[PDB]
Amino acid sequence: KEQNGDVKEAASILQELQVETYGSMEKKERVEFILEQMRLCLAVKDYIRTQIISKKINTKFFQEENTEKLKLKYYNLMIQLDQHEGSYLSICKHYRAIYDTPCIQAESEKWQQALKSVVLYVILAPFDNEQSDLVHRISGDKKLEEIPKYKDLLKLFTTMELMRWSTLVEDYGMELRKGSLESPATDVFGSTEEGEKRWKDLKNRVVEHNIRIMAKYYTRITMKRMAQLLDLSVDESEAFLSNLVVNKTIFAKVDRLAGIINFQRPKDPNNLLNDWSQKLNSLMSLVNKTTHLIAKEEMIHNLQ
Amino acid sequence: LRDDPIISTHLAKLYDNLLEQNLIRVIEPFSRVQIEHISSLIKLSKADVERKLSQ
Repeated sequence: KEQNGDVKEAASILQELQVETYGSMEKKERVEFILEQMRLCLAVKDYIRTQIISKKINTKFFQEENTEKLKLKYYNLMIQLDQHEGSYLSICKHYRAIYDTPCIQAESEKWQQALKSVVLYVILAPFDNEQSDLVHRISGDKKLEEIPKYKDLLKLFTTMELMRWSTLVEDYGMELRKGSLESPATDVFGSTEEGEKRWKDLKNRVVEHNIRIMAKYYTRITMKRMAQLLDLSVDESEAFLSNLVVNKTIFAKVDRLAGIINFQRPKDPNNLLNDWSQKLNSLMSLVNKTTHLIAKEEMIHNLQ
Repeated sequence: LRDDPIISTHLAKLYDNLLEQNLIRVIEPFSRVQIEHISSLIKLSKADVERKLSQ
């Protein structure tokens, strides 16, 4: 039916597959017959069908008792469809499992695939929780420093300094130019719409990210002037605010006259904020004054 | 909607409901901001808006 040209039987085989995959336990046969799910799926391109069948796909698996050989390839061919149907975060549990791939096969071709896609899920990782722990998993690797993008990952790690992306332009350009490592950048950009969407959402993600970083700082960086230093319009900044409302910007202080924003200085309840601050400050001061004082009192005894 | 029954009150209740949703949506993150700028997106008069709000 593949070469026949009839896609009307896809619903049939994918319907019967659900019946054939239940009522018995098959380790070898199920894995070999599970490719039929994502086989005609490329022709069908149905969202709800994909919603039913990674759900019925990845439901139970751990490590062993599955051999076709070639497993890592199919694994790379699995959630890529969920990436095509999905957007970004869908690959978080996808590209994090590829660390065992260079162990099974030659590490020569892993530079253009594994080490290329290993930064993807850690870049697209949520800024809430996973960003904290997941960055320590990729760390410690000796091949990590070999990657020219190590400095970029270092800039995306913590304490990001404000810089122009125009310098990164030729970096990404030559990243497309050289075929030594992370070669399939053209394959990533193979789709005209997908590449632009991913790029724009990447720039949006980092331009949100640095704001989230400076959000903790009370230094009042005056984003009105920052927009002038970055040479950008305030309209797309208001769009970034439209992203901020679902990014939970709900706690802040703004002004009608000027454009100065305040992420701090609340109503300041006397029994909460200044109370807690005075608590920690005075207590720490007292105990610290208590320690090194008598510590020195013990130190001067060594002179006698 | 001229021959519409008494349920028109419920229709206006749903309209005011969605209106309340929008009002607690866009205004909430703004402590103090221009009214014309925030009404520029909804492109409607600030009269009925101010009336419902004050109400």
